[PDB]
Amino acid sequence: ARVKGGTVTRKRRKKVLKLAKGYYGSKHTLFKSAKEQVMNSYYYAFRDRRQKKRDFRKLWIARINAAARMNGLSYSKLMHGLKLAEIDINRKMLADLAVNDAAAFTALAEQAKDALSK
Amino acid sequence: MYAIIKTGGKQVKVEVGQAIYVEKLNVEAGEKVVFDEVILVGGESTKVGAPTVAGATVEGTVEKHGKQKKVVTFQYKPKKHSHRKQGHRQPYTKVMIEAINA
Amino acid sequence: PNVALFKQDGTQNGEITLNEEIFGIEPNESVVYDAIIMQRASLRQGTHAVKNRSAVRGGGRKPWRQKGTGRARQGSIRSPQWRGGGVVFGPTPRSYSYKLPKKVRRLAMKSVLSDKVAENNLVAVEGLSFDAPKTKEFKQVLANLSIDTKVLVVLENGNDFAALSARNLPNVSVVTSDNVSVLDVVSANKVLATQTALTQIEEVLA
Amino acid sequence: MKLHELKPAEGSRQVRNRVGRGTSSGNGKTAGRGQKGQKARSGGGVRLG
RNA sequence: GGUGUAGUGGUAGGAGAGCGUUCUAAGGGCGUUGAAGGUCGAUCGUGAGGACGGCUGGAGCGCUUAGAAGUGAGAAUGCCG
RNA sequence: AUCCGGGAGUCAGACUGCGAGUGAUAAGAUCCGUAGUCGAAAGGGAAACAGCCCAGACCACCAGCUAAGGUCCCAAAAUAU
RNA sequence: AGUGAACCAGUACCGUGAGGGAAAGGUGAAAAGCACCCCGGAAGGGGAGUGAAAUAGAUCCUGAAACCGUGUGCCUACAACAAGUCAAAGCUCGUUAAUGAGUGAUGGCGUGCCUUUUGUAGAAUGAACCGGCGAGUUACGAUUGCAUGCGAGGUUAAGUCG
Repeated sequence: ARVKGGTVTRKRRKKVLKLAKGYYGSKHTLFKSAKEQVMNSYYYAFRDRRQKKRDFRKLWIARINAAARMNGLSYSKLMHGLKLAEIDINRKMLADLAVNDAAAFTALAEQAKDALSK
Repeated sequence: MYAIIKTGGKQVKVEVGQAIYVEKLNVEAGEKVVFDEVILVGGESTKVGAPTVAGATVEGTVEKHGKQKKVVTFQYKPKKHSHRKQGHRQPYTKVMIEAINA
Repeated sequence: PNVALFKQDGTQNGEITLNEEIFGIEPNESVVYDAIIMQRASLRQGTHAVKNRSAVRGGGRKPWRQKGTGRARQGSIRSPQWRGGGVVFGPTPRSYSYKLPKKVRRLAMKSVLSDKVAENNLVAVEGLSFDAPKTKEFKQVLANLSIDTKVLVVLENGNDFAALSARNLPNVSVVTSDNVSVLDVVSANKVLATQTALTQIEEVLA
Repeated sequence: MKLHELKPAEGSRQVRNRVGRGTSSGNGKTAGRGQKGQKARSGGGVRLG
């Protein structure tokens, strides 16, 4: 009882080629080229889910430094001041305030300045 | 009118009339929720309280339990003839906001 | 175990007490699975072959040289990887049949007839007589006893008019009482056995 | 027992192992034989004793 | 079923449990009011993989349970086109 | 941990502390002993870097604290006392 | 695939010779196989007709990929690029309806796949590309684990009827 290899390989290969839409040239049209490229993209995406969380933290931190130097402080002294006062705002909300509500950011910077005035 | 709340393991910015996505809650759709911990009540004048603002809550209604889009995590070691593949979809709940503390 | 008796049309002409060692003995289910599988693998005709490297009508010469030609070393026009070459490890003529020990054969026969009885699926009848072989009268008889499923008809002996009349009906199978197998009883929904044939089966299963 | 509901007894039949059918099964690419040597060849090995 | 606590990199290699192909049996189904195959889609599952809809196509094919295997391809300075 | 049984693979190692021989107390040299990493180990530091310093990836997050190493600009944090 | 050979095959073809040796199946239910006209030397094409269907027209069932073209939504002539991945304005659409789809200036990060190696991006090895084919099988013995029937016992071989 013989088993022809009819329509299984074409389905698997067309599933692979559909993931390669938008690539350059023979990297979206030939199966071997696309196979290798798709493997590399899997590697890159796993790597970059972890690197994302670092990039936004550096972005927030630099915006907060910029805002605080306008209120007579630097980033490190203002973070210490907020900790000595028991304030628990993220660096995300801090930067969001720094860009949207400058008066709220100044209220907070004054609390920090009074905390480390002791 | 602003409030900042601790939900999940993170913090969110909140407003009356707007809807928010959040980690899964253990509350069926249509029922009411109280977010106890408020970090800051902005708006016109800010209430910058040590960890939480004393006596402010935020009220809402759960609308929908869902799933995020799918993530694929695939892993291979070049030249070592081996790989392993795994999928994952993440739960969430959607909440509408009503009556920041009054 | 007592079964009711019928006539070619009628009613409850009493009952018939059958053996308890044959028709009432609590079937064993893996023994029946084994019997069915052995019998089905026993009907195969394993007549299949293919040609290996040395049977294909072909070449003993080395087709090109071993080196120099900028080629790949090849040994014959008939190698497994050449188009038109011979097959590596195909089907060969084989047997497919085996035997189970004698006590489990007998245990499976007893168990399958006893299962038929434990659900009022065996139907006993005094006699099946016919002056001519007529299919139409057999169908009337079959409806006389309200039988509407696949049925095994177990007959006695040179009751040849009945077997002729019961052929050709597409729900009906006919077997004599010296030739019942395990696969005949499992496939039918009911058994229609005559009183004579029932004692004759009790005589050989003992 | 009906011919459309067969079931062997538990533990009585096992499947089979097919070597040389991909990496993730556990036995692709050299099929359990290790790297090179007399024992990696077809018909390789030394006589008993 | 709850709840706690602990664990979950991996080549050679051992152990477990599954996905898909073709054919046999028994059962229950579909089809010119359009089967298989082909093409497109923004769909589902932890993986192999599974559906539903459009267009093409013109006569056969699924599903359940068990069985049997010429049962899975990217590489051999492989063979044919 | 020990005892009985089924199935293996390995018998080309490399560098870095430490302590010895051969060498010229030369070699990314060679041959032994003892500990680690690599082999079979991703992530941060060392410009780039198998084997050095920190640390062992089941998965999701636009949350938090630290290690080695750092804070004038490239490039996150003191133009600190 | 199955005979080397489903077809005018031990043929065409190759060799002084002995000898070696292929490729090549499918319109439609029925030839109803396109009368007549127009462009053109013809080939071929466009109407008109046959037919359920001609994009079933003889290179005739279905008609995949490589490869070659035509039309368009978005980008591109100061820029060093294993070609993607993560972040993201503008433009263009509107789906198995849901945390929608295509393209994308600009910014961070990043030396293919396989084999053999102490060790590889390797200036070590293989592959032009696409499709098909292409590798732990069976017979008879020996041993262990699991499963079933009998149990101080267990079991038949050749053969005879079927």
